Amino acid sequence: DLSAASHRIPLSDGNSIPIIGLGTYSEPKSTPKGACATSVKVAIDTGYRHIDGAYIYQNEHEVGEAIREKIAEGKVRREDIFYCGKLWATNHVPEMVRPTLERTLRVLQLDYVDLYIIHVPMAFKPGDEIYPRDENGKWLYHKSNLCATWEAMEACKDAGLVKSLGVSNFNRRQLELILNKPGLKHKPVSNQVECHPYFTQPKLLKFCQQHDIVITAYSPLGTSRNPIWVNVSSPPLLKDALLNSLGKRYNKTAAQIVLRFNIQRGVVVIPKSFNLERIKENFQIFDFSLTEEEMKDIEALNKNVRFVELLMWRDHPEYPFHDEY
Ligand SMILES: NC(=O)c1ccc[n+]([C@@H]2O[C@H](COP(=O)([O-])OP(=O)(O)OC[C@H]3O[C@@H](n4cnc5c(N)ncnc54)[C@H](OP(=O)(O)O)[C@@H]3O)[C@@H](O)[C@H]2O)c1
Ligand SMILES: C[C@]12CCC(=O)C[C@H]1CC[C@@H]1[C@@H]2CC[C@]2(C)[C@@H](O)CC[C@@H]12
Ligand SMILES: [Cl-]
Repeated sequence: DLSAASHRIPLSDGNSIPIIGLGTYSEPKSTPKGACATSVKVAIDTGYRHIDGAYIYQNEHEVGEAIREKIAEGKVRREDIFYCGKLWATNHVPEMVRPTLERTLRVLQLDYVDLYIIHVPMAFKPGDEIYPRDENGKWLYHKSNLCATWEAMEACKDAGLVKSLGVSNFNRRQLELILNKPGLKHKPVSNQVECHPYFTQPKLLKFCQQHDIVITAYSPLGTSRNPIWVNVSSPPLLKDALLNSLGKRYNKTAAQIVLRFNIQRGVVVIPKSFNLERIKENFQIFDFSLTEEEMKDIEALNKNVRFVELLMWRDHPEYPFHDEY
């Protein structure tokens, strides 16, 4: 059972993961310096013990600053904090995996990360640009070799630089490539994908559960709805009539309802907020439960439409979203 003080759930490698974490992606341009550090500190003060981040979010040094400050003052021990980092598309070449993880460790100034995941199954041209596009606009797709990339990840765990290994934005067959790998040492313990009531991931969740893989729900609140990259065709998730009606019943916000929905069914949620009140609000989800009837009803909101389509990359051979799941 889950509580504010104790809400870690088992991973297949004997480790465990806090079922709620703080997401840390924020638009580099429109975000004040220090905002991420401040939020991570508030989150830890609030009770979060899981932070989701990525070097390419450009604020990993702020995440590290915050975690180390809280450890230094004795708010938490290192082992009490769960940090997930991500290997980006430009860094899939096996020889680059360990140096890329080591960079993140040096940025955080920590000895290990709790979880390290392949960010997308698509490889891009290695280089100083995380989004490689030629003069004419065309994205530069390096050939993907997921099993080889995974082998390089496994070696990182063998070296003790990371406790658990996972993936993100992987479809069922991409998960199969790895699960069926000849001589596999460490299976993925987690797949981080878009998940929330408008895109509930019914099949992928069942598939993962059968293979003892935990789903981490990114954009669990339906995203910030930034037009530049979000599919704003769907109505804003938080304005949903049913989610709002249930909020009233429990004296909770729509956001609190949607978070409770996913964690109640064993899905890890990583809502992002850099706002003091909302950081606290998102954590207050252990003092009520939804009925099965309500869960069913929230499930039924599924639109099978993604806020996060990444269409500009739909031409890459490993684009994950062509398949049904
Ligand atoms: N693996 C991947 O490919 C991938 C992709 C996307 C995201 N992620 C991860 O998942 C994290 C969360 O997903 P996300 O950032 O895209 O979107 P999200 O967590 O679903 O929602 C973020 C938006 O909701 C607002 N918000 C937060 N709490 C709220 C509340 N209680 N009421 C109303 N609004 C609220 C935030 O604004 P404020 O900050 O002002 O509160 C922000 O604009 C990301 O930060 C990142 O760590 C991973
Ligand atoms: C979706 C997403 C995917 C990759 C990531 O980690 C961040 C996220 C939000 C920012 C997006 C990016 C894909 C590429 C862009 C759409 C860039 O072209 C401008 C903003 C970028
Ligand atoms: Cl990276």
